[PDB]
Amino acid sequence: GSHMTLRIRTIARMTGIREATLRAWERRYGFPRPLRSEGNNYRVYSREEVEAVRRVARLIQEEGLSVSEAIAQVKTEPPRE
Repeated sequence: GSHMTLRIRTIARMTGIREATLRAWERRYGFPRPLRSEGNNYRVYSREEVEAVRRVARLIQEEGLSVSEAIAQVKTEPPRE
């Protein structure tokens, strides 16, 4: 009982071009935050990270500042279903 967790490989798959930004963020801020599980070369992630990330990534196609902006935004405005 709980949602399917996937890897940055899946999050990147959305357009590929994000992977340069996803791997950057790993050292640039830590978003999406790797869930505390198995995987060394690969990290695990939920749909709640993907929701924000998939937004941030498309937001980056509008200006790119959304790297720091939409991260700092989702840090101050966390998700709630």
